Amino acid sequence: DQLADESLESTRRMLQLVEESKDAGIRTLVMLDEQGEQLERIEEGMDQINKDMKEAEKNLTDLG
Amino acid sequence: DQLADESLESTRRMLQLVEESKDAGIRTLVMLDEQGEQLERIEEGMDQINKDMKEAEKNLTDLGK
Amino acid sequence: ALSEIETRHSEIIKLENSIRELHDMFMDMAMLVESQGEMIDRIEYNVEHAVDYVERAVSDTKKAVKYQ
Amino acid sequence: ALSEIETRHSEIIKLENSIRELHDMFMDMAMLVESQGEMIDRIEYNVEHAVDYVERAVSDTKKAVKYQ
Amino acid sequence: MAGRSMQAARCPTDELSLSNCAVVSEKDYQSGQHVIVRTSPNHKYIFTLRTHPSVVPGSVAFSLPQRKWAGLSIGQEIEVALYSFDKAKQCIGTMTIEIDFLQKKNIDSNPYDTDKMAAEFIQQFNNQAFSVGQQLVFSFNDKLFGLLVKDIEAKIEVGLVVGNSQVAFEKAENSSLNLIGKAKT
Amino acid sequence: MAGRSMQAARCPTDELSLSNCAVVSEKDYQSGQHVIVRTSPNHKYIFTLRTHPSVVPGSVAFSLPQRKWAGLSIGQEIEVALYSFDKAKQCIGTMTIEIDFLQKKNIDSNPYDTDKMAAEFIQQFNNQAFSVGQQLVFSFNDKLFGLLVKDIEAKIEVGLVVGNSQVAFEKAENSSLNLIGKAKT
Amino acid sequence: GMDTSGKQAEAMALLAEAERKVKNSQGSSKIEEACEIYARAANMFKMAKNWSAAGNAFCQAAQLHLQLQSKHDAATCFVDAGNAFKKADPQEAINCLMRAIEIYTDMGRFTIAAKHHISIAEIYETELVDVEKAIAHYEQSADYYKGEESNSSANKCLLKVAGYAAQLEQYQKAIDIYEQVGTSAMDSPLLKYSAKDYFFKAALCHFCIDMLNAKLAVQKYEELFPAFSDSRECKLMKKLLEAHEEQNVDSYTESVKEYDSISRLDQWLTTMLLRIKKTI
Amino acid sequence: GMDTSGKQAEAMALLAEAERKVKNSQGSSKIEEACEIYARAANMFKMAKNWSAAGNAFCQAAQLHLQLQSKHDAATCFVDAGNAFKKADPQEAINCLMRAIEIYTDMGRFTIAAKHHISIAEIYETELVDVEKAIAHYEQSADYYKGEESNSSANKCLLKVAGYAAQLEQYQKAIDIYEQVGTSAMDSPLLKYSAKDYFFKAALCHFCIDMLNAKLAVQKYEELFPAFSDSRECKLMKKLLEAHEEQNVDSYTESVKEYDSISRLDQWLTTMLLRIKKTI
Amino acid sequence: GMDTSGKQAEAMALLAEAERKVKNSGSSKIEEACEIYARAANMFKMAKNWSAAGNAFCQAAQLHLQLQSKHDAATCFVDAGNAFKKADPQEAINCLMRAIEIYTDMGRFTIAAKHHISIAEIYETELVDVEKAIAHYEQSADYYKGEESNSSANKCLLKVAGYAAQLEQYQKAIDIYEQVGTSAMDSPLLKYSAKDYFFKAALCHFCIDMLNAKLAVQKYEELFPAFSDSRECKLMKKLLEAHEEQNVDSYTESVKEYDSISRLDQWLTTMLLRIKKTIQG
Amino acid sequence: GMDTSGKQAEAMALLAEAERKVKNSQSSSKIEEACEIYARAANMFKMAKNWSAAGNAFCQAAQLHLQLQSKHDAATCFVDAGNAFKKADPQEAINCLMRAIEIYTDMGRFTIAAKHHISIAEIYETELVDVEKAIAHYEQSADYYKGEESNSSANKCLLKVAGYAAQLEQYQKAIDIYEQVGTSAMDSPLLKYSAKDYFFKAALCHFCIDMLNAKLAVQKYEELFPAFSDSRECKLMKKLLEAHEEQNVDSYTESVKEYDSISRLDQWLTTMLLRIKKTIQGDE
Repeated sequence: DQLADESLESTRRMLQLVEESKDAGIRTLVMLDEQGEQLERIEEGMDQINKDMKEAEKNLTDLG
Repeated sequence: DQLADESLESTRRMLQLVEESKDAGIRTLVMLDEQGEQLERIEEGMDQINKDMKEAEKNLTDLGK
Repeated sequence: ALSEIETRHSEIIKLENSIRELHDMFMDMAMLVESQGEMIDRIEYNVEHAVDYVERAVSDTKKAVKYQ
Repeated sequence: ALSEIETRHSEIIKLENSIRELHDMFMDMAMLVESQGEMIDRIEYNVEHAVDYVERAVSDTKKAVKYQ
Repeated sequence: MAGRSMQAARCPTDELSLSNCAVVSEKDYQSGQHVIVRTSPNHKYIFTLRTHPSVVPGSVAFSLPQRKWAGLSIGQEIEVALYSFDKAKQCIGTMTIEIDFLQKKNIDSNPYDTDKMAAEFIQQFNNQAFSVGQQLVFSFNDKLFGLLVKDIEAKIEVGLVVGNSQVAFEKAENSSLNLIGKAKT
Repeated sequence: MAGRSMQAARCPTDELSLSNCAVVSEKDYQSGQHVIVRTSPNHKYIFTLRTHPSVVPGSVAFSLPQRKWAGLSIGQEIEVALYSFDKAKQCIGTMTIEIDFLQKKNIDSNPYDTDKMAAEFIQQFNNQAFSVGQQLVFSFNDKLFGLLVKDIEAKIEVGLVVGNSQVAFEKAENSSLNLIGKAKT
Repeated sequence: GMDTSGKQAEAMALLAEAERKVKNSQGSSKIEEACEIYARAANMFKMAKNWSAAGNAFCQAAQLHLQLQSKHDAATCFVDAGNAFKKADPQEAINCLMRAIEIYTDMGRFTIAAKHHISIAEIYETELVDVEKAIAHYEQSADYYKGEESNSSANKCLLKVAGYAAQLEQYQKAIDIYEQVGTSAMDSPLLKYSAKDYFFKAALCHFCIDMLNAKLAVQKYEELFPAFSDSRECKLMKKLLEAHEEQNVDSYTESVKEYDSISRLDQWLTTMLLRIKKTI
Repeated sequence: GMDTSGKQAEAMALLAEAERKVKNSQGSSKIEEACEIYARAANMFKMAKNWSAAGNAFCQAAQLHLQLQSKHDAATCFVDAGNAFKKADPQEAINCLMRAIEIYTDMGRFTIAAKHHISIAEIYETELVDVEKAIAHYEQSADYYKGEESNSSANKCLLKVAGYAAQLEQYQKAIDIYEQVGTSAMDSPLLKYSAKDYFFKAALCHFCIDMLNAKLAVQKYEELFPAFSDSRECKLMKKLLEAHEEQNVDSYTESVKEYDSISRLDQWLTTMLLRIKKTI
Repeated sequence: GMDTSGKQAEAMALLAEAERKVKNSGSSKIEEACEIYARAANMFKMAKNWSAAGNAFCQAAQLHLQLQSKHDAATCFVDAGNAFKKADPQEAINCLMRAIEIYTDMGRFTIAAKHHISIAEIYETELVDVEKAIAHYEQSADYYKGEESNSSANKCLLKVAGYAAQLEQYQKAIDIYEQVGTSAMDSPLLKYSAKDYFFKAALCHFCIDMLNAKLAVQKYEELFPAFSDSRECKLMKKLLEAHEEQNVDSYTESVKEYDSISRLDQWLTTMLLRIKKTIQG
Repeated sequence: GMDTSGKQAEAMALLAEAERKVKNSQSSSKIEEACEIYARAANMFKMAKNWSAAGNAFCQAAQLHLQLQSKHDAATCFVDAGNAFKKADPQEAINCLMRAIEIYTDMGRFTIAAKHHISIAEIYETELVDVEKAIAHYEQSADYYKGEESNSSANKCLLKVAGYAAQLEQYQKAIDIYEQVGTSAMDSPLLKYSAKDYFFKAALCHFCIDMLNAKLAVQKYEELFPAFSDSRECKLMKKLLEAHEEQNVDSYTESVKEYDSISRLDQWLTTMLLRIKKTIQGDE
């Protein structure tokens, strides 16, 4: 009855809260994907850097 | 009357689901904290190496010329 | 009332409390993710600078020294 | 009567579906975060290796050309 | 008359708060003068000044009703300039004022002499400016009343009340006040 | 025979599956022999072999009851060793068999002559090895029933059936069997 | 004053020394030293919060590096000058960033050009209140990103382009972009839950052309994959269509208000719904 | 303005003059200058949206650079050529990427050969509609990754391999891989929650071979992992087993629909359930 | 394993060798001496002593300073500060300040910002000087804002605002809270959080006088509509109504009811008690 | 080709060539070529699936690098050799990792030593089940991390060592560790929500010693941290404490059974509750 009215209002609040949580979750997922791509690019650059540096040491040490 | 019992069952299942979600959230938070620390540790390395390379390059150049 | 009312109220309140805690958790998580995104962005540039510097330096110095 | 009755039976299934969707989202998020963690570890190792070799080589050339 | 930058403050003491006026420092003005206060291009209000021995120079103090009517915030900057009132064309002969209890604590159905109260109005509020829509507090036999200016008769927007003006009261909607006197209609 | 490794296969035909005799390849053994199939170190079950055309040598085919009793899955590794009965102590005089409906669809209240079925049992698997705890199917007139060996009287775990086995049957666990005759208790 | 006055004095001193050395040289070491002190003077300006002089010094150093046979340093100085100028006068920031973008793309690096184009577009939209050039810059950045198979960045830029274009009454382009993004994101198991949104927006645009297009497009989308038939948004779409079919605007207003109550609406959706309501 | 007329003209001019310079060489500086011009021309062509020319230029530069003792640069040019060719004709992309992989593994860098194998597998599956070579490439990449204790990526590759193998009626492989991954994930703080799903998949495969095997496998996994005894999948498996035990297709379909309502089945699950129901 | 005795003995041996090497003073001698100083400092840090490590690092930094090198001096100074972190706060403050002074000369602003935040944490966790903490946070916020790193320049501002609200400087806290709320309102991602800041602003207003709170709440509802349908605005309206008739039972009832569903941290309870005591009278 | 036989034969021939080349050299410039050929042989073996020979070749290369005046390369070769040997011979893996740790910590870098210590402890626990050495290595790693101002890693290591210490009936050691982390988690915006859990575990350890120590500890946590009062764990602890006081084993069993029914428990919680049960049953 009227207490069931309190309960209906409670269910309404629950529904609104869960919808907001869902939106937040979706946005976090998208953000993580973009960060993953950036991480991939950084890793790919690093290796090149490492090798290019070791070549220089070798050639100039052979020179000296 | 007996269809209300169903309400009870639904409520219990919902409560279990909510508990599982909360635990997952805790674990995600801790992992994010650790990753943040690692990123901080990497920035400094990058800075230092950049500086060192630049300085040495200038040194060589001037020395030669 | 009895079991009906008591379960109704208690379960509803507990559910609401748990939902609020989840809300707070996610807000803090999102802020942390943003800050980390900006740190990654700053690392990328300092990696590109170093790549160009090393490449150019090695090339030029090798040419000069071999010519000498 | 049956107005408020069918209401709960339809205010419950919506919550069930939403909760299950949240569950799936979080599982995928956790997997992704773990993979990124391992990638970051590899990047850190490579960075430290490169910086230490750079320091060794720079000091070596410096002393070698100081003694000439 | 030229205007200066003044700051809103809190009215000192209760008695000056029940004595409707803007409170100013004794170094600048006296009592009975008229000024216009501008807080923005589109809303400006006319008040009469009174000096007090506690007002800090560079500020003007207002009571709760004046702040609630003019929409003023403590510490906000406003401009005040002296204003000169005509007496031949804006003199108020009679006005309509809606009255009600100010304090909900003790509503009563006893009869109230609307005539005697009106006379006391002249005793306390003579030589003060009133505008339509202005709200105020009235002390009558230790009782607080809220008044709202409904109409003014010489129609004028602002005028100076003279000693022989007559005031008429009319109970506000949804009130149990039983008014009985000449000040009715 | 010696315990070599075999693999469980599917029964080739329904008739041989209902025969209650493990189908084997004609190249490996001869009908009538017994083998105490060894699965786990603490799991060995006695089965009687019968040959049938087809089937690849090196595997043994079992019906659903056998697989559900010994817990075997198609493709699993099993050990096959031959067994010799001790006619002085293993010979089965009587056996106790629990009987119940196999298919809930065919439940009926018609009377069941407990004696008339018993002889058919002898007619079917006379001289065939039976072990305590074995589950099987029973083909009464247009009736598929589930049977479970509970007890054996000459007590032994395994024995060789003969033609003097007066198996008294008794329904159990909410069974709706309408049992008549003297072959009960 | 304190730091401000002394920093200004040292900046002016360094500028005077730079002018002296350049007029003295009019060798190579002289130009290098002049550029170095120019950079130091700019950095010292930035301490006292005087951005105009910082930008001027940075651009002067960029020109000095340009006349000498070096490029990457010129690009770095130009981009820093633009960033400094991002405070006072956006036009000079745009010019400097354009020069930097040209230099970067010459060498074959296409990742950084996207970042600089995005920054230019943000300036254009936020300060000069002009949207055509924002559209052009965003499209260029999206093309560059998609060139290297970085799909997510391309999707973000294209979504922004589509939103702005739809606001400006050019619908067909927005419909195409929304279709592409929605269909592409559907397959991936991660982004599967957001696709239902994009299709919805596409439908709205169709409904701005004519009802029949909206009905056919809704049918086609529901066929393309069935999850979109969830009551949530398809119910709203069907109710709106039916209300518009029988010339009943009160039902339309009631339905929109009911949907609004449970979840607040964004400016974009409110504008589109108002246009649809009016035409009725 | 970015018209391709002048871009193409410049690219062709650079290519022609590079061919001239290399041709005159019947000491090695000619090769270096020619290779640099080729790279610039390739970048120019890539700006011009003509990808085939970019691939040809990159591959020629790769060959000329490999002619010298330097090899670390041939790898890079080849991978770039593959990226370029990934648009028009995938077949050449496979050849170039494989020629790259070969060099990298020869050098001792294994982590950066698995990535290229994954890329080749994606090309094969998406455009050439062939799955055997996709399985082979995924298996090789998983082996390389597991060599370097990068367990997560190895698990992802093995999951894809198992999915396709089950698709091709090679059940045993799929079941072995699924049970391995499930057991491994069971002992982790984070992945624990997903660990149920894999087991469910395995059970389905056990069903295709024979029902009793599925019953015994469900019992085994329930005993090994008690939390599996309450999830929805175990209950659904119990109901389907009981329905399939008595030639009752009606209750089978009813349970399938009931489980479908709450959550939508994927293509994989629906095809497998259809096979099971076609059995009886 | 070896115990602090042997490690300290070896550190003292290295220190004596470095001292004698510098005594007979050339570039080789000084470089070798600084190398020994670094090795000795590392050994001390292995020994779990924390003061001799700081002294060694500081001496090495001074040697690198006297020689024409800077970056190395900065690195040694920051390492010495990290070492002193536990030995003696004031020496750590001095060393970090000198490191920041060296860093900011060449344009490396972000590093200076980080070191400022670290000095601030020191001043606020062990020392009781909040004013210096506010100054340091302001400097760091300015440095970050100078590089468009808005996402990392909004934490320092919030901490400054909180500490200024504790100190009773309410205008500064109100300004910062509004500004941050308005900035975060537009961004779609951070929108969900904005609701907090506005609420936290209104309370500050309410400390001065009730009417200001009424007008401010109206302004924020007009500026931003979602605020009007949260729970904080409900509580604000309820309190502003309750405290207009000197009825403290309603005040405490509303506060307790709000507290039941969600607990309140120290800052909020302190503010609510201040408001009740000051105004409800 | 994929053929393993040809790859292994080529690796063996190349390794023998390198061996004879170095033996001829022994009869500096050539030692470099010897190192490079050794590394190539090791990589070929690794791709040949013969992990043992790969580890051996890496060890030989490290030894060659040591005699020459280079260290970092020796450390890298040692760690690679350990990773290779990990699958076949754990003891040699531990030896190589220990040598690399010594070199690294001698050079000055610390965090890397912490990572290698964590790896050594992991292998100790998973293969040779020697818990005490695992505890020692975890404590050393935590010490290094805390010395380098990194808090989260130190907390993780401390939690692991505390768990094992409680497993080994050394209760006092575990309790302090938990309390420390709890206080830290109390003073954080994010971790705040998990902070109850740690406290809960600490309480159980007290209950193993005496029930009155447990009650006093519960009161201390209650007054120190009020949010702990609402949570389930506090109610469960109070009810169990009452049941233990009254000696009615049945109430204890029923309450624990209900709490388990609502949610499952890890092996740690179940074994601890069983120990407490066994203690109380003797009272009745």
